[PDB]
Amino acid sequence: MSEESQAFQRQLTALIGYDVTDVSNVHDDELEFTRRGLVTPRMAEVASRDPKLYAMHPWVTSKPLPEYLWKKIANNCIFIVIHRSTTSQTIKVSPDDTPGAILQSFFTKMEQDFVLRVCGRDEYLVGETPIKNFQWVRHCLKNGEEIHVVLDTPPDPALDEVRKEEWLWDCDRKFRVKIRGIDIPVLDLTVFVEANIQHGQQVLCQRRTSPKPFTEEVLWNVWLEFSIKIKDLPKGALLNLQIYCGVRLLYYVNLLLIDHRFLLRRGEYVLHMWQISSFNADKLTSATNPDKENSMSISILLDNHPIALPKHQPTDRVRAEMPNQLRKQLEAIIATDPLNPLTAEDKELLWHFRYESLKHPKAYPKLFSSVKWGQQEIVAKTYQLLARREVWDQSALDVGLTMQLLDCNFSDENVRAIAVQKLESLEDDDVLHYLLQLVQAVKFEPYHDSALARFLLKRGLRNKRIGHFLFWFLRSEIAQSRHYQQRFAVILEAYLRGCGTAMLHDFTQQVQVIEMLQKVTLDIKSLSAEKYDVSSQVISQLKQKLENLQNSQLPESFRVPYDPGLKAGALAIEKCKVMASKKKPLWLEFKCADPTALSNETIGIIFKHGDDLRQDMLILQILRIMESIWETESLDLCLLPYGCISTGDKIGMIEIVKDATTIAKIQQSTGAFKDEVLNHWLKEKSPTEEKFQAAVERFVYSCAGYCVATFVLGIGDRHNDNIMITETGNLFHIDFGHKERVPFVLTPDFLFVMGTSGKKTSPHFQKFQDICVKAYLALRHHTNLLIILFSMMLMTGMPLTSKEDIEYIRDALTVGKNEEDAKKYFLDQIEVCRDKGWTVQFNWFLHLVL
Ligand SMILES: O=C(Nc1ccncc1)Nc1ccc(-c2nc(N3CCOCC3)c3cnn(C4CCN(C(=O)c5cccnc5)CC4)c3n2)cc1
Repeated sequence: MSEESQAFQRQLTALIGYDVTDVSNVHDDELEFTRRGLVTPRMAEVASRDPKLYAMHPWVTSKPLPEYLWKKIANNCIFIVIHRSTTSQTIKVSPDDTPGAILQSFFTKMEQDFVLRVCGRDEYLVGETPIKNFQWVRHCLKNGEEIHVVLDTPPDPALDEVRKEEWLWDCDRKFRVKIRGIDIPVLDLTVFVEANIQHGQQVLCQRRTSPKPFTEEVLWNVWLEFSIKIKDLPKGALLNLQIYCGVRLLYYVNLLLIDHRFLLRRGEYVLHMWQISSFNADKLTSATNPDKENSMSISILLDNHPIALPKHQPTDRVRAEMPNQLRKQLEAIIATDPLNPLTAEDKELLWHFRYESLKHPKAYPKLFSSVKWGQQEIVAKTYQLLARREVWDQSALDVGLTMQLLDCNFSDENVRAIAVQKLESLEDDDVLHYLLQLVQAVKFEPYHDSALARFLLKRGLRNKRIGHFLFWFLRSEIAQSRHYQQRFAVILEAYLRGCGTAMLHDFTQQVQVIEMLQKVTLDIKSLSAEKYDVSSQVISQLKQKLENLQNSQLPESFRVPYDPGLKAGALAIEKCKVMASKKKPLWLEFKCADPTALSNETIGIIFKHGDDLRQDMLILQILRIMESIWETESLDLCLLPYGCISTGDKIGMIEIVKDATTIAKIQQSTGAFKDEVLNHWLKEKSPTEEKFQAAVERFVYSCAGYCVATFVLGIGDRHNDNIMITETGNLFHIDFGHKERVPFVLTPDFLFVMGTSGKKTSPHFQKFQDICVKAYLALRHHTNLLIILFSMMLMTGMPLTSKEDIEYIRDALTVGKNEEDAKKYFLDQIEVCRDKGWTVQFNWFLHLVL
C-alpha cells in the first residue's frame, strides 16, 4: 500500500538525484508546501492532454517555409517513400498535403489505423499539419535527403498511463533583526556583518555592524534597526546577510521576510552560508548551505498575533495632455537598450507619467524598474496599473521583452506573471528554443512555487519532447548546483509524476546507462596522467570494461539524451577509443536499435569528465536561436550546434558529428602552417569536382555564420585545435570552456579556399563579405533579445560577475548606429584578421612556453 509508494518514491528519488523528502536542510515548509501546490496544474494537464498525439508528439511548426527551402521545391512536389515490410513506393505529394490526406491517396494508389512513422527514429508524421510544416521534413530538405517512412501501428496510449497520486499590514514599527553571532569551524583579521534588505537586486535599506576580531566564534548581540517600516516590506523582500573581511565579500545567505503563507518572518534562525571562491544568481538563493560540518553559520532573531500580508484587491480615469519635449524624453528612454542604466530622473519621469508609458509594452522593463518598492503606497499604485493591461494583453508576443521581466531585476510576482502570460502563446517549437533559459530563469524567482515553474511544468507534460529536455536541463542543475537543487528537484518530481509510465521506463534506462558510463571514464582517467598520452594497456582495459558492461549491464537499448528520437543499442567496441585530450574523454559508438534504420552510420557519443558542460549548453542553445533568426530573414549559415547535454557533476555527453576532422590535425599532416592544405583536403574528400564545389559553399556559409556568432558572444579568438570541419565543407567550433587579439578565426587557410592571398579578392570572398553583413545586421534587429540572453547566461552559467562584462555585447552589436556605420565596423573587423594572418595562430602554440 504505502509500500508501493515508498518503492515509487524510491524510483523517483533515483531518477532525480535528490531526495525530496529530506528536511535536514530547511527552516520552513515551503519546499513541501510547494510539492503540494503543484499537484493541481499537473493533474490539469495530464487531464487535458490528448492521448494519441501525446504518444506521437508530432514535432511541427506554424512558421513559413523559408525562401531557401522553397528553392528545393521541385515544382510543388515533395517525394515521400513508404515501406511496409520489404516494400517501398515513392509518392508525389503537395507541400500543403496532410498526413491523413496522404494515406488516403496511398490506399487508393495501392484499417484506417496506420501512422507514418519515420525510418530509424521514434518520430511521427501525424496530425492536421501540412507536411511542409513538420520539422523532420523541413530537415530532410535542408539536408537534401530522402523522406523515408514506415507505415505501421499507432503506439498504445495505455503506455502513457499515469499512476493515480495519493495525497496585518499596518504595523508601523521600523523592522529590526538581531545579529547574535557567527560560528565557523576552521577559520587573524577583522570582520563585520552586513544586513541588506533586497528586492530584485536593489537594496531598500542597509545597516552594517561593529567590526571585530576574526575568531572561530564572534558575538555581537546587536539589535539592528533599518530605516524601513514593517508596512513597506514588499512581498518577496529578502533579508540578505553578508560577511566582509579586512575589504572583501566572503560569505552570504538569504531569508525571505514574507513567507509563502504571506506571514512575516518571526524568530530564531541558524543559517548556514555559502562561501565565495558583481552579480550572480547563486547570490539570490533562499537556500542554506547543507554542509553543516564545515560552513560558516549565523544566528539571528526576528521579534515581530502574527503579522501577515494581504493579497491586494482591485479598486482614476482622468486624462491630461503631455508636453512635447517630455514625450520626446519618454520615447527616447523607452527606445534605449536593456543595459542602459536609468538615471533617477528618467525614473521619476517614467513613474510620473506611468499611464502614458503603459501604452508601449517596450517600456515595461524600464518602468517596473522605476518603482519604489520600499513604499507600500507606491507598490499598490503599481498593482492598480497592471490592472489596466489592455495593451499588454493585446500586444504581439515579444520574447526579448518577456525575458527581461523574468531576469534578476524583477522580483515581484505580479510583474513576472504578466511576462509568463505572454509565454503561453508560444507553440512548442519555440518553447524548445528557450527552455534552457526559462529553466535558468527560475533562479531569479523568490519563491519555489512560481508561475514560471508552473509553465515549464504545464508545457513539458503536454508535449513529450520538451518533457525529455526539461528532465535533463533540470537534472543537470540538481546535480551540480547546491544553491538550487532543492527547488528544481521539487519541480522535476512534479513532472515525473505526470509524464506517463512510458517515459519513466525510458528515463530509467538513460540514467542507468549514463550512470555506468560515468564509472568507466573515471576509472580510465585515473591511469593516465594529465601529462601522459594514450597507452595500449589502456585501450585493452577500455574494451575490457565495455566488453564487460556490454556482456551484462547495459540494457538492449536507450534513448539519446541530446536527440531523443534516436534509440541507441549495442556498443561498437571496436570503434570506441579514449581520446588524446588531457581530461581523457571517451569516444564511443553504438548501433541503432531501430531495425528500420536506413544507414549503418553509428550513433557517436563523447562522454567527457573534468569540466562543467552547462556552459557548452548555454552557448549552443543561443546559436540555435541565431539560426531561427536567420530563418526569419531567409538565411542559412549551416551551423552545427551539436547536441551536448550535462548529466551530473562536471560530466556529460556530446554528439559526434560524422566524418569531421579538426583543422589542426589537418595541418599537422615547431608550429608552422601552410595555406593549400585547406583545398587539398577538400578536393581529396570530394570524389567529384562537383561535390567539391558544393563543399566550398558550406564553407563560405558555415565559416561566415560561425564568425558573426563568435564575434557577438565574444568568443571569436580560438585556436584551430578547436575548429573542425566535416568532409562535406561544413565548418564549426567545439569545446566551449571560453597578447595580440583576433576578433575571430579567419586564418589565411580559409581565405585560400575562398581563393585569395595577402591582399586580394574573389567571387567567393566578396560573397562572404556579402553574407556576413546580411547575417550580422539580421541579428542587430534582435539586439534586445540577445542582450538579455547573454546577460542571463553569465549570471546563471559563468561564475559573469561584472556588469562591464556585458557592456561588451552592447558594443559588439554596436547599438545606436545605422545599418551602414555597422556594415563598415564589421567589414573593418573582417580585415583585422587579414592584417594578422597566423601571428595569433602561431602564438597559441608558442604560448606553451610562457
Ligand atoms: O570541454 C568542453 N566543455 C567545457 C565546459 C566547461 N568548462 C570547460 C570545458 N567541451 C567539449 C570539449 C571538446 C569537444 C570535442 N568534440 C569533438 N567532437 C567530435 C565531432 O563531433 C563534435 C564533437 C572532438 C573531436 N576531437 N576533439 C578533440 C580531442 C582532444 N584534442 C586533441 O587531442 C588534439 C590536440 C591537437 C590537435 N588535434 C587534436 C582536440 C580535438 C573533440 N573535442 C567537445 C566538447
